[PDB]
Amino acid sequence: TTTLAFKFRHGVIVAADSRATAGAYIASQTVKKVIEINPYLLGTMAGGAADCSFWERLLARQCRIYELRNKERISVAAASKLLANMVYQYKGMGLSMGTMICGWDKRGPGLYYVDSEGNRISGATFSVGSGSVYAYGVMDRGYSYDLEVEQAYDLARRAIYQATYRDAYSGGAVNLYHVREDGWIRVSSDNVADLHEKYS
Amino acid sequence: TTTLAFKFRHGVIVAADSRATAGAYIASQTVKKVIEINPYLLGTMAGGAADCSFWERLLARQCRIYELRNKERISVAAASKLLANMVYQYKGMGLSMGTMICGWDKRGPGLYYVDSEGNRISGATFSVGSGSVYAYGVMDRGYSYDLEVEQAYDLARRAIYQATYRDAYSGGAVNLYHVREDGWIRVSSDNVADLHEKYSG
Amino acid sequence: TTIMAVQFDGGVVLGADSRTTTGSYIANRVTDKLTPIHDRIFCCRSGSAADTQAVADAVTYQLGFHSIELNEPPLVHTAASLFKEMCYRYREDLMAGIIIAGWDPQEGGQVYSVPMGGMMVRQSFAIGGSGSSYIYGYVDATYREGMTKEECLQFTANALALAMERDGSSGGVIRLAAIAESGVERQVLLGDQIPKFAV
Amino acid sequence: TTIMAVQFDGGVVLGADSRTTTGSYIANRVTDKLTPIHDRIFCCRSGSAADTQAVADAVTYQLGFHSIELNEPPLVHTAASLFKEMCYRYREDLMAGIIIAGWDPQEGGQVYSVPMGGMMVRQSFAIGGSGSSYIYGYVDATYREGMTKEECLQFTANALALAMERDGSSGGVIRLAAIAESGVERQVLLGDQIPKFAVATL
Amino acid sequence: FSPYVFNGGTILAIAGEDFAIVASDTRLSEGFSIHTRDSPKCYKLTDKTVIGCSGFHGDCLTLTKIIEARLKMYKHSNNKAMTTGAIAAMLSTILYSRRFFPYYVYNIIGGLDEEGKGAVYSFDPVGSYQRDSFKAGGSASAMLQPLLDNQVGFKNMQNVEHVPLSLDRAMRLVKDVFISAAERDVYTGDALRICIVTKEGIREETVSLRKD
Amino acid sequence: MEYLIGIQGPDYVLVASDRVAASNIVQMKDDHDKMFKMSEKILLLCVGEAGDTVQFAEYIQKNVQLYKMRNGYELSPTAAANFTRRNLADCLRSRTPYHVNLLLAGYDEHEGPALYYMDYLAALAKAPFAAHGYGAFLTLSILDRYYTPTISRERAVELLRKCLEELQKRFILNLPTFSVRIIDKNGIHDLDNISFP
Amino acid sequence: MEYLIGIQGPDYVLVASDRVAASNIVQMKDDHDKMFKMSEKILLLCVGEAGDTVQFAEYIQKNVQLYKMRNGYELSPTAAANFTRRNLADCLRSRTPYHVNLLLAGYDEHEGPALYYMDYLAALAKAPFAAHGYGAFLTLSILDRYYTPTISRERAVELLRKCLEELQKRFILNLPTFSVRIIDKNGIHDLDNISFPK
Amino acid sequence: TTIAGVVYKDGIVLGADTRATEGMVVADKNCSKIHFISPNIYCCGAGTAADTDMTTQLISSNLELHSLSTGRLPRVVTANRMLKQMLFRYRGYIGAALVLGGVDVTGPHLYSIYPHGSTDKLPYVTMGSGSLAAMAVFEDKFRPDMEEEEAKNLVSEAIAAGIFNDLGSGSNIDLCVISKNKLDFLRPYTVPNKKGTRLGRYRCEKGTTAVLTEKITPLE
Amino acid sequence: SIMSYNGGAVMAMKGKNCVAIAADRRFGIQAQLVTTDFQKIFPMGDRLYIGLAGLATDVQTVAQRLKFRLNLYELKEGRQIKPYTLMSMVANLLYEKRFGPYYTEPVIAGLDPKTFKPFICSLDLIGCPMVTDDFVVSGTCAEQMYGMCESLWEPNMDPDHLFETISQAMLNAVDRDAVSGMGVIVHIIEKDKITTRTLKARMD
Amino acid sequence: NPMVTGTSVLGVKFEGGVVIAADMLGSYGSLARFRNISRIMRVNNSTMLGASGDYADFQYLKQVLGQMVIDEELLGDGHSYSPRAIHSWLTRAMYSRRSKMNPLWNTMVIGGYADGESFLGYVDMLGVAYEAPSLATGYGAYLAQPLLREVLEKQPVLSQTEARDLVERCMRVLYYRDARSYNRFQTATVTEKGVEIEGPLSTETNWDIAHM
Repeated sequence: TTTLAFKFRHGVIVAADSRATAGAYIASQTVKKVIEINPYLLGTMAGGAADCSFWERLLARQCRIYELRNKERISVAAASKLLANMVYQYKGMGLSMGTMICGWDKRGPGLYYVDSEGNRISGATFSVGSGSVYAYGVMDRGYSYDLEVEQAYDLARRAIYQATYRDAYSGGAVNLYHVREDGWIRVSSDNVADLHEKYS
Repeated sequence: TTTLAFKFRHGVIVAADSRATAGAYIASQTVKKVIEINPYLLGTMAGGAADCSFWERLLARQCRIYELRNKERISVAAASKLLANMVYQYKGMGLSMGTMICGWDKRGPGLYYVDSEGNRISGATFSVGSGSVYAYGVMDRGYSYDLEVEQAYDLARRAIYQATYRDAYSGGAVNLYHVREDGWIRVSSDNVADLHEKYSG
Repeated sequence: TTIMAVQFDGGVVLGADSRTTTGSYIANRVTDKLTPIHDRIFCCRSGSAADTQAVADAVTYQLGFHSIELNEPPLVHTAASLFKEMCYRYREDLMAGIIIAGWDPQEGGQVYSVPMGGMMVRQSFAIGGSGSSYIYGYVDATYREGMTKEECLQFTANALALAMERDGSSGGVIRLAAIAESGVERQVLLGDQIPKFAV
Repeated sequence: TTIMAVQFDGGVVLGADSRTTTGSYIANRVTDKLTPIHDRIFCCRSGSAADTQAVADAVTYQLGFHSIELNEPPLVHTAASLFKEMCYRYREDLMAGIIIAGWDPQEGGQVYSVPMGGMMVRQSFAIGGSGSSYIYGYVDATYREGMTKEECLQFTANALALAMERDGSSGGVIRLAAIAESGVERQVLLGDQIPKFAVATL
Repeated sequence: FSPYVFNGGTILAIAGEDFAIVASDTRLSEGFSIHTRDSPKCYKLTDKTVIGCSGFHGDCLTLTKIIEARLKMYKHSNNKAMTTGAIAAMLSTILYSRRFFPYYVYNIIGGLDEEGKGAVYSFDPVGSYQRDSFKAGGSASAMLQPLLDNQVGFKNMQNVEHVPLSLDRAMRLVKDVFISAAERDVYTGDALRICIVTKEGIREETVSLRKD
Repeated sequence: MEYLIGIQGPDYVLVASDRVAASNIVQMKDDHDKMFKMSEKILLLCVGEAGDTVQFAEYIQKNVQLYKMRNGYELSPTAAANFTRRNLADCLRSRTPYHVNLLLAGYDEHEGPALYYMDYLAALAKAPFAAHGYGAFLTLSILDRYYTPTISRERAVELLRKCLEELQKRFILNLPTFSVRIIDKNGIHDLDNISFP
Repeated sequence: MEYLIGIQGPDYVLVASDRVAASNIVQMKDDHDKMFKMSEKILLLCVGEAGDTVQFAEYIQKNVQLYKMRNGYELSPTAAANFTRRNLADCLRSRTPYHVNLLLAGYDEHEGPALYYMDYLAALAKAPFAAHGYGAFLTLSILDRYYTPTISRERAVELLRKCLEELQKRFILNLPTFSVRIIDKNGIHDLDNISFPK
Repeated sequence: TTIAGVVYKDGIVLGADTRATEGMVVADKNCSKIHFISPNIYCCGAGTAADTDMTTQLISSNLELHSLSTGRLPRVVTANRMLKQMLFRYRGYIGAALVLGGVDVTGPHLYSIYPHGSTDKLPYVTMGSGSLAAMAVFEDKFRPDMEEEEAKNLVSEAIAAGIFNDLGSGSNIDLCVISKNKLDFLRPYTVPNKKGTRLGRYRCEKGTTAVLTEKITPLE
Repeated sequence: SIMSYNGGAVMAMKGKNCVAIAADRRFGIQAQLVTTDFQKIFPMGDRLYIGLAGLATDVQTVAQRLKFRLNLYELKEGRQIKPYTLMSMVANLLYEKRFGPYYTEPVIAGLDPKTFKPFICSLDLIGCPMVTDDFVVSGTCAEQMYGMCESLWEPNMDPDHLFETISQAMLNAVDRDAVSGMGVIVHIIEKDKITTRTLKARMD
Repeated sequence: NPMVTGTSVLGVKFEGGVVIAADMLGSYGSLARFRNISRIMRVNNSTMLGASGDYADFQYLKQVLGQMVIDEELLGDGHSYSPRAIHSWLTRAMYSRRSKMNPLWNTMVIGGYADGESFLGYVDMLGVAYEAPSLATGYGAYLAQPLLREVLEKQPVLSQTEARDLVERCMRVLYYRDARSYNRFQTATVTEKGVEIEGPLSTETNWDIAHM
């Protein structure tokens, strides 16, 4: 798995791969790793899929309950706080989870990283999975805050491609999302074999 | 245990403590950890005393045979290489060793560090034992190639005392040595119960 | 430990040894392994003494409580079933062998052989303990239908003597009991009275 | 396994069963556990079969080679001591539990035991195997000094049978061999020839 | 002790424009022996949805009973039958319920979409599902999945036409694939059962294989 | 890894820590903050395991702020420290034990400044200076060499810089920038972070 | 762990390594050197356990110099690499196994430059660029992104520095100082160390 | 995996299966098991499938040497002794279960050997995973002093009952008969099961696989 | 395990008068690519080839020793070697190190230089050759190969159809294993010419 | 842990009714301790049961089932329990007690004669259940089932005498080749006339191969 996310002037961008393995046998190659929690939030899958789906569904339900009760969209900080305080009651059982919560609240964009151990932290560039190490190198050398939209897309795509080239437990297709002040949008879903020729 | 060593303009300085335990019981408090291999070289004890003594007495034997055969005194690098190669045969059997070879040759002063694993490296500042981390910090603030002998003596004393004040397996007396171009000499065997008064203690 | 029980026309006979070990050191050598449960119902203890004593005390309590309400003497199958339940519920007892002998007015002399675990069986003769293995064949060669009291007694004595000479965890005196309608007859064999063989 | 050996005035008698086992499955139900070593000396195997076969073969070779020189019938103590040494020098690699029996012109019939350790004892009768524990009390209450041949034969047969009912690792056919001065006589018992004891029923 | 077993029993499923197919072997094994040769692993829930399971048998049986008990509950409390997506979403939760003492079954569901199309759902013993077009879970997954992706996805084939699938073609393909995957796997054989879901209803077939 | 240090003066207190987070090969962040403000003149520096630090610190913070808004005044540091110690030793012998170390630098109007110490076993010592982490080995001695009870402010800052240089010279882990704060009779003050290019 | 990196080009070779020797909490030395010169146009870079490295390297250097002194010419990098692999695989199944990782940059007048790669199991691949250590995770992708076969000499150093700063941002270990060397048709050269202040 | 051997009036009959599995995936469907030891001796062998081949080759070589030196037909006792000793010398680290059998100047002879050095001289024996059902068939339908065309049917049935009932064995059936004037080696004797017919094709066209490079080398 | 520390896969098929042998191309350490031009197929004389899969060290060592022996063989007696003798040689070489063996699984494919008919063999860790008439495989992704080949391989095939089917099988197989792939190579042997080809695959 | 046990059990289904057979031995390891115990029960006028494994748990189940039958037969509602219901109840009990790590070491065989058709079941300790025309447990799964299958393939309908003969034939091979066995067994039949169990029997043997 390789999932990355970063924020800049015109909001946040998320990217992920589409492979799943069971040992050394490729089960499927068309997985959805960018979860659509709500029309204003987004998630991410890494580790166990059942967990990273169940708990995020519960989170979405709680967000909707809050919106109904208080008549105001919830914030990213409180959402990540909820998600962290939910799985902390299952410390030392076998749960594996690594997640990114992204959004835009009254004080601007927001990106938080969460995991099953308990460390919840903000930031501006994040990447997790078995191929995060290869993607950090490409994301750093190329990152900038005063960037355009037509370029961050290519940046994330190239990072994911170069991560799949070396890592064996990651490959398949590349999914990319972009969040804005209004809501998020699905911009593209490419294939690695169709990108290899685009480059050399 | 606690040993330190550092070289500068006026030669090399060596120092150690005088304690020996077996678990939590202090067996000895008058040990001599600066092995006098010869009137030209020096050693240091850390880890297992039996090994650090046997494998350096053998080294003395070999250096003497070398001097007899070749009519030329041996160097420091050759000594360290001999010791390392003779000790590498016993890798993974239970040997514990940490030592410093100090001396003077045609290439100037000389300080080398050796252990049983196999690593052999030169340097300009070394400390070994369960209290070397407390000594590094104070030797690093005060070290300078352009030092005077008295200030270097005081620095070594101070480092050893401060290391002793924190490490439980380190203490007793402070025996300071000094090596020059025409051999070495013993300097002092101060007691910690008396330095605590001279210093701010 | 060597326990044994045989059944004859009217009633039954029980026999046991008199040793208790704590490794290779004999902590007792006059022990009593024939525990009464009622007037004419007896149990034989094998295994850990703690568990056996506890279970036997509880069973005596239950029986005596349930024999004053009905105002009728109890049976042997009832006691055997109480033991079976109590030993199947807590299979961590390691109480192990109990052999249960008695006399009821409906049937006659009855013998039950509740082993390790919670199973129950009725047999004409039963044996148990570590030293029983060495006396199987002998019994299989000597049992015959139509025995009397003296014959059962001497047969039990001979079998026990033979088991005690070969096993190290059994020895001492031989305690015997004979049960029937008229009453209970207890006795012991020690020294020259014990049947001796040649070597 | 269950092997038994008895001694009378002018010779000896042997007895064994006919089962082999590798767990709860029977690989053979006729195996022969009486292995001759010389013209008038036998053996009785127990435990592992490979080790017993090897030891017996080597002893037979050594004893034949030692007898062809002296020009004299060997003795039983000789073979027993050879077995003793062979099983004591490898007591950490073997499981044999062997018995020896035979005849010789100096002393009459002789019996010896050799358990896994490497000992050597002679005795008026001997038994071995897993199913022996179940008969340690029957041979004691029936033995008597002054026994003839047929008496020993039927005694061994009965003991074997009684051991082959309660043990699961033994059973089948009962093989017997009688040794004396004139010569050897073998015999096999099966079916209605084996004894039977009525089962107890309430 | 060990509270699990291995019985085998590969499963296969396929979806089409207006039909769905679910195929299974027919045999039960334990170690190196054979218990029986008539034990299908395909079951019918409603008039437009079937399901197959493989792995530990007791769990399969009790899970089928559970699903059948809950469909009626839904029908009673809402006065309407349950769809396919709903059954998948319920199965995810039923499975995740035992996250620390899981089942050991690899489920697959086939049926008709809401309007008229064909739908397939592949699951895992923990409850992670995703909609797919063709799946061959089970013991012989590695033997069939690499094949269904060439003759049905047309991978690594250049200058090839799409020529969408049909009914008889898919049936014959399934037959040939299972006839070939019996001479190499030892847990699979002795018969083959097919259940087909169409606009009309649910139909069944039966074929015979070699007896080892 | 981790590093906390505290120094006490005659009329002030000076605390410092590192600001770094990592997952076994990589540092995710470089602007962390290991400090917590329990009140106007109390500071808790916690460190240790992953998800226990924030839980414990926020529990303590909530309870202290509640005491304040309930009674009418604040809580003295010598009291907050014992409260922390009691709660931690209690939760140590339960199903959810916390594995953390902490300092509780503070200031008071009656007794003056204060500096404390804990070792994840609920010890609660007290010293004129203290430190945590592996780095404590290479910077404690220095204090004992150059520290005086009547140490002024800038001299304490210089001693701190000295210890940090020693860390960056002999320590293997990077730890390039630190966060430092001071406490005085008027309150809390934040100083320019000690950074090394 | 340590760090070695190697790059090949059209008519040269570039190599770089770290200068740090530490014992489990403290860096005892900051002027180390992990390069062993086997010939006039051959280098060896060894990494791993404590004493096996030096022993193995000295053995190979002795035998190569012996070949040179005995025959009259030198060994080409291919022969030296296969010799190293053979000896290492032979010692793997013996009473004295060596745990080391290696690079064998070299140059020859017949077949041109060469940059090899060897694990502690004696596999002997061949690659245009390569790296060792944990830092190779945050470094290889950058090379894949920016490397091109007809690269120049100074652009190699630029890219090296590029992939070195990434280590002083994510890598937990300090690694402040590095050594760098180059090989071409004239022989080994030594360039300024790539140091970063602190 | 389903060996079997039997003795009859005037010789010996011997049979086995023809399948091999590397784990749980059928690697072969026609493998030979009845090996030749001497012109009148044949040895069928289960086990680790290499320890049993090397042993057989070695014993055959040594027996050929003995025959050439002596000047007459070998025997079975010699092979039994050789195998016994060579297997006992290794303390069981050689998995070489066999059902060696043959005929010599004396009557027929049938032995069974185990990896430790134990042997038997039974009249009918089995071996391998699937030996129990075959032994059951034997115990039920065996008689003494039988003829050829009865023993052949017996062995065939005994093998089929182990084929259709064990997951580790199934294929064509072999056979071998040894008398004083005959050495029938029937391979195959019968085929119980076969592959099913295909109901379609896959369109193996030409020119539908991409390529990046090509090379040609002409020969003479 | 230790065999799966590197990855790889090879296969062999028969034809009318021709034969084919294919292998993958990749070298990595348990999750990480290092290079893409690794060699697993080696010539053992004109019209005879052998492929290996497993621990790289051992394939290299086995190939070197095998050439060391084969050259001397051909030099003493002047004639090219036949496949059966090569199979037996390799089996002996493997069984020599029964304790402390080589972790490899060879596959041999070639012709007979007297009557140009095919031959293929598949050994194992130690031995037990499998002389078949349809096909053989060796590697970590063996189930995929056994499932793709069985469906294909009509009993008689010409060079073109043979190349096609073996290529399709190998491609659709290694695309289901993670520790093997990143390229493919194929060799076809006939009476008077040899063909070598590479394929267009997914480098992911 | 199991202490006293029993060996295999057989099962065959003929034209009208069903037959079962089982030995009499409560072995304790390698010792034949008890030799006149029955391992078969009569549940109803149309159902029976045989068990193999620990004897105490078999007794427990006997008690439970007897009390359940007595409880259902008191109402007098014209209803009754059928063999399939017994089968399913046993399956559920074993699965339940296994899911709590306190199982029952036992494998059971059920047989009965419903309205016009016979029934023959199987239950393991983990809950694995199924049906089949004839089956056996324990070591008998290797020595007995082959013969039964080879005879049912050529004619899958048999008369009562032709089934009893085959049973008496297969209970003779286990004595020859099973160690934990004895030469005493019971044979029971279920038909329309009800259940009927016979006395202890014996198997003629031949040892002619001992003289060669």
